[PDB]
Amino acid sequence: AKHPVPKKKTSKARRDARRSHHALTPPTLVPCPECKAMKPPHTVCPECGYYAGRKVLEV
Amino acid sequence: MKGILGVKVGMTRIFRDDRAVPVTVILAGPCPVVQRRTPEKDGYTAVQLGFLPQNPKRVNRPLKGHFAKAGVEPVRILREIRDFNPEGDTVTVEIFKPGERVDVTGTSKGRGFAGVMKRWNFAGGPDSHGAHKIHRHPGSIGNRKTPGRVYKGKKMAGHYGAERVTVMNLEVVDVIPEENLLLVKGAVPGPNGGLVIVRETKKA
Amino acid sequence: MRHLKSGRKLNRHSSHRLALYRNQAKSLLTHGRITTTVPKAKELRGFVDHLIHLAKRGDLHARRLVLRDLQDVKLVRKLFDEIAPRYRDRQGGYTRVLKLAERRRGDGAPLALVELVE
Amino acid sequence: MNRGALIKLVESRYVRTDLPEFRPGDTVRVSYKVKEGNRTRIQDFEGIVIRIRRNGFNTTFTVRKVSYGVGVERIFPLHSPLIQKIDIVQRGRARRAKLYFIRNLSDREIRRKLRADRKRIDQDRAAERAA
Amino acid sequence: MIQPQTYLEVADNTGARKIMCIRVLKGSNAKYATVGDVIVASVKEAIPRGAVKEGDVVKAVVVRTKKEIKRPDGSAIRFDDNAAVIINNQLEPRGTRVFGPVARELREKGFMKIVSLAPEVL
RNA sequence: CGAUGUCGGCUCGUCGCAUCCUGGGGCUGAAGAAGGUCCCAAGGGUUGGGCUGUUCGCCCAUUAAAGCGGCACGCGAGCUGGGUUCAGAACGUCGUGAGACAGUUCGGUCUCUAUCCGCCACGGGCGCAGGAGGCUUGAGGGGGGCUCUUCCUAGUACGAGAGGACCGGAAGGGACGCACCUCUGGUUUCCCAGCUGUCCCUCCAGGGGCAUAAGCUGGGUAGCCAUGUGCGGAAGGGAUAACCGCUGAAAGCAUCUAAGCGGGAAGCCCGCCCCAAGAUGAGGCCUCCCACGGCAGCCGGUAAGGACCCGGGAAGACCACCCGGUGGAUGGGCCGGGGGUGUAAGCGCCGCGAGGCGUUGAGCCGACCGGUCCCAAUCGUCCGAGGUCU
RNA sequence: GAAUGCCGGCAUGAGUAACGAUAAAGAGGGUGAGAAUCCCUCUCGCCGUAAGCCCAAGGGUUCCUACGCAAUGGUCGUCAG
RNA sequence: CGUGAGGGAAAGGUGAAAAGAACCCCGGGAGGGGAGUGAAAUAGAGCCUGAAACCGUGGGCUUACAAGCAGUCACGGCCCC
Ligand SMILES: [Mg+2]
Ligand SMILES: [Mg+2]
Ligand SMILES: [Mg+2]
Ligand SMILES: [Mg+2]
Ligand SMILES: [Mg+2]
Ligand SMILES: [Mg+2]
Ligand SMILES: [Mg+2]
Ligand SMILES: [Mg+2]
Ligand SMILES: [Mg+2]
Ligand SMILES: [Mg+2]
Ligand SMILES: [Mg+2]
Ligand SMILES: [Mg+2]
Ligand SMILES: [Mg+2]
Ligand SMILES: [Mg+2]
Ligand SMILES: [Mg+2]
Ligand SMILES: [Mg+2]
Ligand SMILES: [Mg+2]
Ligand SMILES: [Mg+2]
Ligand SMILES: [Mg+2]
Ligand SMILES: [Mg+2]
Ligand SMILES: [Mg+2]
Ligand SMILES: [Mg+2]
Ligand SMILES: [Mg+2]
Ligand SMILES: [Mg+2]
Ligand SMILES: [Mg+2]
Ligand SMILES: [Mg+2]
Ligand SMILES: [Mg+2]
Ligand SMILES: [Mg+2]
Ligand SMILES: [Mg+2]
Ligand SMILES: [Mg+2]
Ligand SMILES: [Mg+2]
Ligand SMILES: [Mg+2]
Ligand SMILES: [Mg+2]
Ligand SMILES: [Mg+2]
Ligand SMILES: [Mg+2]
Ligand SMILES: [Mg+2]
Ligand SMILES: [Mg+2]
Ligand SMILES: [Mg+2]
Ligand SMILES: [Mg+2]
Ligand SMILES: [Mg+2]
Ligand SMILES: [Mg+2]
Ligand SMILES: [Mg+2]
Ligand SMILES: [Mg+2]
Ligand SMILES: [Mg+2]
Ligand SMILES: [Mg+2]
Ligand SMILES: [Mg+2]
Ligand SMILES: [Mg+2]
Ligand SMILES: [Mg+2]
Ligand SMILES: [Mg+2]
Ligand SMILES: [Mg+2]
Ligand SMILES: [Mg+2]
Ligand SMILES: [Mg+2]
Ligand SMILES: [Mg+2]
Ligand SMILES: [Mg+2]
Ligand SMILES: [Mg+2]
Ligand SMILES: [Mg+2]
Ligand SMILES: [Mg+2]
Ligand SMILES: [Mg+2]
Ligand SMILES: [Mg+2]
Ligand SMILES: [Mg+2]
Ligand SMILES: [Mg+2]
Ligand SMILES: [Mg+2]
Ligand SMILES: [Mg+2]
Ligand SMILES: [Mg+2]
Ligand SMILES: [Mg+2]
Ligand SMILES: [Mg+2]
Ligand SMILES: [Mg+2]
Ligand SMILES: [Mg+2]
Ligand SMILES: [Mg+2]
Ligand SMILES: [Mg+2]
Ligand SMILES: [Mg+2]
Ligand SMILES: [Mg+2]
Ligand SMILES: [Mg+2]
Ligand SMILES: [Mg+2]
Ligand SMILES: [Mg+2]
Ligand SMILES: [Mg+2]
Ligand SMILES: [Mg+2]
Ligand SMILES: [Mg+2]
Ligand SMILES: [Mg+2]
Ligand SMILES: [Mg+2]
Ligand SMILES: [Mg+2]
Ligand SMILES: [Mg+2]
Ligand SMILES: [Mg+2]
Ligand SMILES: [Mg+2]
Ligand SMILES: [Mg+2]
Ligand SMILES: [Mg+2]
Ligand SMILES: [Mg+2]
Ligand SMILES: [Mg+2]
Ligand SMILES: [Mg+2]
Ligand SMILES: [Mg+2]
Ligand SMILES: [Mg+2]
Ligand SMILES: [Mg+2]
Ligand SMILES: [Mg+2]
Ligand SMILES: [Mg+2]
Ligand SMILES: [Mg+2]
Ligand SMILES: [Mg+2]
Ligand SMILES: [Mg+2]
Ligand SMILES: [Mg+2]
Ligand SMILES: [Mg+2]
Ligand SMILES: [Mg+2]
Ligand SMILES: [Mg+2]
Ligand SMILES: [Mg+2]
Ligand SMILES: [Mg+2]
Ligand SMILES: [Mg+2]
Ligand SMILES: [Mg+2]
Ligand SMILES: [Mg+2]
Ligand SMILES: [Mg+2]
Ligand SMILES: [Mg+2]
Ligand SMILES: [Mg+2]
Ligand SMILES: [Mg+2]
Ligand SMILES: [Mg+2]
Ligand SMILES: [Mg+2]
Ligand SMILES: [Mg+2]
Ligand SMILES: [Mg+2]
Ligand SMILES: [Mg+2]
Ligand SMILES: [Mg+2]
Ligand SMILES: [Mg+2]
Ligand SMILES: [Mg+2]
Ligand SMILES: [Mg+2]
Ligand SMILES: [Mg+2]
Ligand SMILES: [Mg+2]
Ligand SMILES: [Mg+2]
Ligand SMILES: [Mg+2]
Ligand SMILES: [Mg+2]
Ligand SMILES: [Mg+2]
Ligand SMILES: [Mg+2]
Ligand SMILES: [Mg+2]
Ligand SMILES: [Mg+2]
Ligand SMILES: [Mg+2]
Ligand SMILES: [Mg+2]
Ligand SMILES: [Mg+2]
Ligand SMILES: [Mg+2]
Ligand SMILES: [Mg+2]
Ligand SMILES: [Mg+2]
Ligand SMILES: [Mg+2]
Ligand SMILES: [Mg+2]
Ligand SMILES: [Mg+2]
Ligand SMILES: [Mg+2]
Ligand SMILES: [Mg+2]
Ligand SMILES: [Mg+2]
Ligand SMILES: [Mg+2]
Ligand SMILES: [Mg+2]
Ligand SMILES: [Mg+2]
Ligand SMILES: [Mg+2]
Ligand SMILES: [Mg+2]
Ligand SMILES: [Mg+2]
Ligand SMILES: [Mg+2]
Ligand SMILES: [Mg+2]
Ligand SMILES: [Mg+2]
Ligand SMILES: [Mg+2]
Ligand SMILES: [Mg+2]
Ligand SMILES: [Mg+2]
Ligand SMILES: [Mg+2]
Ligand SMILES: [Mg+2]
Ligand SMILES: [Mg+2]
Ligand SMILES: [Mg+2]
Ligand SMILES: [Mg+2]
Ligand SMILES: [Mg+2]
Ligand SMILES: [Mg+2]
Ligand SMILES: [Mg+2]
Ligand SMILES: [Mg+2]
Ligand SMILES: [Mg+2]
Ligand SMILES: [Mg+2]
Ligand SMILES: [Mg+2]
Ligand SMILES: [Mg+2]
Ligand SMILES: [Mg+2]
Ligand SMILES: [Mg+2]
Ligand SMILES: [Mg+2]
Ligand SMILES: [Mg+2]
Ligand SMILES: [Mg+2]
Ligand SMILES: [Mg+2]
Ligand SMILES: [Mg+2]
Ligand SMILES: [Mg+2]
Ligand SMILES: [Mg+2]
Ligand SMILES: [Mg+2]
Ligand SMILES: [Mg+2]
Ligand SMILES: [Mg+2]
Ligand SMILES: [Mg+2]
Ligand SMILES: [Mg+2]
Ligand SMILES: [Mg+2]
Ligand SMILES: [Mg+2]
Ligand SMILES: [Mg+2]
Ligand SMILES: [Mg+2]
Ligand SMILES: [Mg+2]
Ligand SMILES: [Mg+2]
Ligand SMILES: [Mg+2]
Ligand SMILES: [Mg+2]
Ligand SMILES: [Mg+2]
Ligand SMILES: [Mg+2]
Ligand SMILES: [Mg+2]
Ligand SMILES: [Mg+2]
Ligand SMILES: [Mg+2]
Ligand SMILES: [Mg+2]
Ligand SMILES: [Mg+2]
Ligand SMILES: [Mg+2]
Ligand SMILES: [Mg+2]
Ligand SMILES: [Mg+2]
Ligand SMILES: [Mg+2]
Ligand SMILES: [Mg+2]
Ligand SMILES: [Mg+2]
Ligand SMILES: [Mg+2]
Ligand SMILES: [Mg+2]
Ligand SMILES: [Mg+2]
Ligand SMILES: [Mg+2]
Ligand SMILES: [Mg+2]
Ligand SMILES: [Mg+2]
Ligand SMILES: [Mg+2]
Ligand SMILES: [Mg+2]
Ligand SMILES: [Mg+2]
Ligand SMILES: [Mg+2]
Ligand SMILES: [Mg+2]
Ligand SMILES: [Mg+2]
Ligand SMILES: [Mg+2]
Ligand SMILES: [Mg+2]
Ligand SMILES: [Mg+2]
Ligand SMILES: [Mg+2]
Ligand SMILES: [Mg+2]
Ligand SMILES: [Mg+2]
Ligand SMILES: [Mg+2]
Ligand SMILES: [Mg+2]
Ligand SMILES: [Mg+2]
Ligand SMILES: [Mg+2]
Ligand SMILES: [Mg+2]
Ligand SMILES: [Mg+2]
Ligand SMILES: [Mg+2]
Ligand SMILES: [Mg+2]
Ligand SMILES: [Mg+2]
Ligand SMILES: [Mg+2]
Ligand SMILES: [Mg+2]
Ligand SMILES: [Zn+2]
Repeated sequence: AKHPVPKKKTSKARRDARRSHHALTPPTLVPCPECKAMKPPHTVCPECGYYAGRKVLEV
Repeated sequence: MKGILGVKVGMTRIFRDDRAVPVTVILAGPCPVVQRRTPEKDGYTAVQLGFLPQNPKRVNRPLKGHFAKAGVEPVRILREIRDFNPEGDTVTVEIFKPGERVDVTGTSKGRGFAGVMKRWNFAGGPDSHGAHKIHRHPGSIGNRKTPGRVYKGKKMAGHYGAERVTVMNLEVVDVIPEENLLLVKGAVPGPNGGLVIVRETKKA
Repeated sequence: MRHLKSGRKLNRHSSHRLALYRNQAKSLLTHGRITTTVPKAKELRGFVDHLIHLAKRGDLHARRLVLRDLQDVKLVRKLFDEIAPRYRDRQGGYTRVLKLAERRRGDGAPLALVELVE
Repeated sequence: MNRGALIKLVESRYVRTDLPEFRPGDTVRVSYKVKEGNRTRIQDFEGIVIRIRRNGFNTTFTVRKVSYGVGVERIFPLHSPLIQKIDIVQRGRARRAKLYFIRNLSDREIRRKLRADRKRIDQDRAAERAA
Repeated sequence: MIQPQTYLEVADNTGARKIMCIRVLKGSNAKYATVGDVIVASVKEAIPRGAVKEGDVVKAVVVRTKKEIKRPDGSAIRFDDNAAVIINNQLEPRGTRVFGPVARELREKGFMKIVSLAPEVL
């Protein structure tokens, strides 16, 4: 190869447009049926240690 | 222009007049007609066929209304056969007889992101004699200042397969109505379990 | 293409992947419950179930088979005498994976617990 | 649906049950229907089966023999309608399923490596006692 | 699967022992000869005072291949060597005898003399 | 000249036509067959090898043919680096000499990261005046387009004879393309077995690690594959090219033409296959929801639906797509079958022993075809119409 | 306003290449505001004419212990030259 | 920096006075929010003034059928005085 290089500085506009896909999507959360805390679905509740309506974990 | 929906079940060979003949087995029927397309109504002639029974619990309301209008049970797949208008309200493998030639359409196996050698049978490069990290590369893609661009349709690497392919003039070797089975000689696109369409061939 | 191929690679060559599964099995069978990454934990289930199932058969042959992976006679003694009998009427499913809510800090890795079923 | 059973079902019309059981290492005589001019005839191919390739209806086997100074191998579909009959002429005991290695052996070495399978020979003789 | 550079045993008594294919005579660009196909070859080894000698450019028909040949009945056949019989432009054998078995495909391709002279047709 | 890397090859093409072949013609010193010469024609095709850095060319074996040119003598941020064209060395030659020639000879550093356009693939957004779930029309694109042999017609027409047809009809090939994995043939990183050395568990027996990122060896399922299998080029219709006519004046004859009408190419349009309504000219059909509160606009809770999350998938870089989520067979286990391996361990018997025999086609056993709620897809959340104007 | 000017500051490339041998990891326990990365235990792998031990150069407190984690450490750090 | 001869930087400013922010609050700390000092605290020690490039938050106008040395001339729309 022969060391490709940018021909022009990227403008503020074009730089920021490339980033139009970069915003984070918020974590998806549901209430824990036991202790009402918000937590990711399909995970063991970190607040009370319940899953599937029973205690799984010391928390 | 008869046609039917089916699933590709697998391959074997049978023996016919002391010849081994390779076959693809297809489970084709039975297909209920759930809508007819007419010139006055739709501007063309075709029959919408249904196939594989579906759990009603998985069928939403607009689709359900569509089925009900036909007086038809919920089905997994809807597909049209162009220029076909069966007399019955149900299409089966019986529309085909052994010796007939058929066209088969399916979704080809997906190779995902494919190289220039797998996709287009490019020759790649040498594997010795100094060849430097280009063993599977396309080589040149152009000229120089004239035209200073690359042609549309240039053969390059990219996704290959999982696309509609039709194989034509396949011989119907056997049909086994009690099992809704079609035997077609040779190879049919896609994986076992794949959805296919079998149509009367357009070659004479 | 990976068409109909079974088994994870876990970015380990053949003998490391093997040693990984053996080691996790030892740890699972010892403590009855461990925390690992979700993909490792999913893969552990089948490997350990087979060993437990073999312990249920109980014969000399099974013991030597199991020993090939577990190596620890006392552990295998525990497998055969204590663990296997609680599964005598249970046909498969000797292990269970449940996903943990919080990721590992250093590398963001999602974790799971793997445990022997009651 | 059960795709395997459908295939087994299509295959069922062509499956054969009249051919004798044999293993790699056995010596076998295959009476094979053949077309020439202007007629068809039966031609015997006798040799060591060096391979049995199993896929149910689609299993095939390979028989090797020396013909006028030249090694010949034939591959037969185990369920071919062109096989009139198969005769077991000798039971050999191999210690592996594929006998490719005998391609490189003298006749003397082969005779050493595949000695008569006395267990299965006796079995043949115990049967073949007809009522 | 015979191609240019391939050596073949000669299964006749012309005096040639080994020949090297230099062309498969099957159209403008056939890649491979199989049984029943004709080749042009150079004679690479020959016994003294034979009908053909080393250096001669001859024609031959392939009668045996190490690559198995498939038949419509679903069977296949394969030999231990690649062998040819040297012929003239009438597809007639230039020798009086042919050695070893030959493939039955020869018959259908019109090499009757050779097929009948053979000790076995498989 | 604050650099536009120069031969040849390889790879990848694409274009021109002054056409090498295949298709269509006229003339012939065209009997036939085969040619010659010119006209139309660029759709497709245009082999492998020896020599030499070679381009070219000569030669060998074929072929329907082995076309010629353009694209920075196409293509080194694609590869090579044999030629040539830095430094070494030598020969011939020239020069008193240092050195010189392109004359020859051997050798001699070819730069991981692509910003923009372009190109191949794939998404995200918004639009297509209500919001939705499906099924579609095809404007417009792309792909493909080759060709040979034998046989019948008929050893006929033609010809003294050698030789040998048109037209029409069969069959079989080569190369190329798309798909496929039943067969044939590969691979199959741990599916099975055998083996050496060493260390270890536990002394024997039986095993484990390591010898590669498989220690070596013999095998090998699914998958992915070609060497293997199916299928394709068309047919057919339309309009034409050169060319051949019909009728026919101007010009009492003649003239394919000035009016009008036939015939006529592998070429052009369609037909086949694939994409395709961002076709903003945003198309069509079937079905679903509804006239909801407060203030062509705003906030709010909904509907039909959708997304999120999870189990996955011959789908796949992520994304997308497709299936499934306890109303459940989606993956994992387990069970049956297939499949591979090829007769486990233990015990008994024969042998001084290495071993052998029996139990035993045993044991082990990925993916393939199924069964089974044993394990896991718990529980949920958030979006989302109220339909502008003539 | 330009001198491939000088000094300094800050952009672009870009959340991109890379994070320095493919000897390799896994779990449990502890500590702590915080742990893939620190300590302990078990399992696994790698070196073993060394990747172990001793001496001479050279380096110059890097040694030991306690207390620390802003920076240094290619990540992290409760650890550490 | 260089074996060495030798080369050779950058770096000034709270306020009149330290009155240099007790104490409380979140935080492991850093940092901040109150209280408090001061004529002044965007004079708070990373301290006079505090330009420009460059980065961000909020608002007005505007933008997803469009061809561009980015401006200019005209008209119309919307917002503001
Ligand atoms: Mg390069
Ligand atoms: Mg380069
Ligand atoms: Mg580059
Ligand atoms: Mg390089
Ligand atoms: Mg670079
Ligand atoms: Mg540049
Ligand atoms: Mg800007
Ligand atoms: Mg901005
Ligand atoms: Mg950009
Ligand atoms: Mg708590
Ligand atoms: Mg049949
Ligand atoms: Mg389909
Ligand atoms: Mg794929
Ligand atoms: Mg490639
Ligand atoms: Mg390829
Ligand atoms: Mg391809
Ligand atoms: Mg190549
Ligand atoms: Mg090469
Ligand atoms: Mg290659
Ligand atoms: Mg190189
Ligand atoms: Mg290389
Ligand atoms: Mg390239
Ligand atoms: Mg260039
Ligand atoms: Mg241009
Ligand atoms: Mg795709
Ligand atoms: Mg399939
Ligand atoms: Mg791969
Ligand atoms: Mg699966
Ligand atoms: Mg996998
Ligand atoms: Mg594995
Ligand atoms: Mg995975
Ligand atoms: Mg791996
Ligand atoms: Mg990794
Ligand atoms: Mg590996
Ligand atoms: Mg290892
Ligand atoms: Mg290893
Ligand atoms: Mg398993
Ligand atoms: Mg879970
Ligand atoms: Mg999570
Ligand atoms: Mg951490
Ligand atoms: Mg099957
Ligand atoms: Mg059935
Ligand atoms: Mg015979
Ligand atoms: Mg023999
Ligand atoms: Mg018979
Ligand atoms: Mg011979
Ligand atoms: Mg000579
Ligand atoms: Mg210049
Ligand atoms: Mg410059
Ligand atoms: Mg310049
Ligand atoms: Mg330059
Ligand atoms: Mg330049
Ligand atoms: Mg060209
Ligand atoms: Mg012309
Ligand atoms: Mg022509
Ligand atoms: Mg012509
Ligand atoms: Mg003529
Ligand atoms: Mg003549
Ligand atoms: Mg002519
Ligand atoms: Mg002309
Ligand atoms: Mg052309
Ligand atoms: Mg062209
Ligand atoms: Mg051309
Ligand atoms: Mg050539
Ligand atoms: Mg040579
Ligand atoms: Mg050459
Ligand atoms: Mg040359
Ligand atoms: Mg040479
Ligand atoms: Mg020359
Ligand atoms: Mg010459
Ligand atoms: Mg010829
Ligand atoms: Mg000609
Ligand atoms: Mg040129
Ligand atoms: Mg020139
Ligand atoms: Mg020139
Ligand atoms: Mg050039
Ligand atoms: Mg050139
Ligand atoms: Mg070039
Ligand atoms: Mg280069
Ligand atoms: Mg070059
Ligand atoms: Mg270039
Ligand atoms: Mg360049
Ligand atoms: Mg380039
Ligand atoms: Mg360039
Ligand atoms: Mg080169
Ligand atoms: Mg050179
Ligand atoms: Mg040279
Ligand atoms: Mg030269
Ligand atoms: Mg030179
Ligand atoms: Mg040179
Ligand atoms: Mg020069
Ligand atoms: Mg030099
Ligand atoms: Mg010299
Ligand atoms: Mg001299
Ligand atoms: Mg001179
Ligand atoms: Mg001179
Ligand atoms: Mg002189
Ligand atoms: Mg002199
Ligand atoms: Mg000079
Ligand atoms: Mg010189
Ligand atoms: Mg010289
Ligand atoms: Mg050298
Ligand atoms: Mg030189
Ligand atoms: Mg290079
Ligand atoms: Mg560089
Ligand atoms: Mg980069
Ligand atoms: Mg770019
Ligand atoms: Mg540009
Ligand atoms: Mg889109
Ligand atoms: Mg989108
Ligand atoms: Mg169109
Ligand atoms: Mg368009
Ligand atoms: Mg005749
Ligand atoms: Mg006559
Ligand atoms: Mg004809
Ligand atoms: Mg053909
Ligand atoms: Mg298979
Ligand atoms: Mg296979
Ligand atoms: Mg097979
Ligand atoms: Mg095979
Ligand atoms: Mg194993
Ligand atoms: Mg060992
Ligand atoms: Mg010990
Ligand atoms: Mg010992
Ligand atoms: Mg031992
Ligand atoms: Mg070890
Ligand atoms: Mg190793
Ligand atoms: Mg091993
Ligand atoms: Mg093999
Ligand atoms: Mg192997
Ligand atoms: Mg396989
Ligand atoms: Mg092939
Ligand atoms: Mg064909
Ligand atoms: Mg006339
Ligand atoms: Mg006239
Ligand atoms: Mg006219
Ligand atoms: Mg006409
Ligand atoms: Mg006309
Ligand atoms: Mg006419
Ligand atoms: Mg016409
Ligand atoms: Mg054609
Ligand atoms: Mg479509
Ligand atoms: Mg639309
Ligand atoms: Mg559409
Ligand atoms: Mg338009
Ligand atoms: Mg629409
Ligand atoms: Mg329409
Ligand atoms: Mg809903
Ligand atoms: Mg996935
Ligand atoms: Mg869908
Ligand atoms: Mg769903
Ligand atoms: Mg749910
Ligand atoms: Mg539920
Ligand atoms: Mg399931
Ligand atoms: Mg299952
Ligand atoms: Mg199973
Ligand atoms: Mg089985
Ligand atoms: Mg079996
Ligand atoms: Mg035994
Ligand atoms: Mg035993
Ligand atoms: Mg004894
Ligand atoms: Mg005995
Ligand atoms: Mg099984
Ligand atoms: Mg059930
Ligand atoms: Mg359950
Ligand atoms: Mg919930
Ligand atoms: Mg100036
Ligand atoms: Mg500059
Ligand atoms: Mg500069
Ligand atoms: Mg510059
Ligand atoms: Mg400057
Ligand atoms: Mg300046
Ligand atoms: Mg400067
Ligand atoms: Mg600067
Ligand atoms: Mg900027
Ligand atoms: Mg920057
Ligand atoms: Mg990224
Ligand atoms: Mg980039
Ligand atoms: Mg990247
Ligand atoms: Mg990276
Ligand atoms: Mg590296
Ligand atoms: Mg590293
Ligand atoms: Mg690792
Ligand atoms: Mg820990
Ligand atoms: Mg802990
Ligand atoms: Mg840590
Ligand atoms: Mg930490
Ligand atoms: Mg430690
Ligand atoms: Mg070691
Ligand atoms: Mg040692
Ligand atoms: Mg000292
Ligand atoms: Mg120092
Ligand atoms: Mg000390
Ligand atoms: Mg110290
Ligand atoms: Mg220390
Ligand atoms: Mg400490
Ligand atoms: Mg620190
Ligand atoms: Mg730190
Ligand atoms: Mg810190
Ligand atoms: Mg401090
Ligand atoms: Mg640091
Ligand atoms: Mg750090
Ligand atoms: Mg570092
Ligand atoms: Mg601390
Ligand atoms: Mg340190
Ligand atoms: Mg110095
Ligand atoms: Mg110094
Ligand atoms: Mg100096
Ligand atoms: Mg002051
Ligand atoms: Mg002061
Ligand atoms: Mg003052
Ligand atoms: Mg605190
Ligand atoms: Mg606190
Ligand atoms: Mg503070
Ligand atoms: Mg604060
Ligand atoms: Mg404060
Ligand atoms: Mg105050
Ligand atoms: Mg004042
Ligand atoms: Mg003031
Ligand atoms: Mg101020
Ligand atoms: Mg101030
Ligand atoms: Mg002052
Ligand atoms: Mg200031
Ligand atoms: Mg400031
Ligand atoms: Mg703003
Ligand atoms: Mg437009
Ligand atoms: Mg607009
Ligand atoms: Mg303007
Ligand atoms: Mg105006
Ligand atoms: Zn909870």
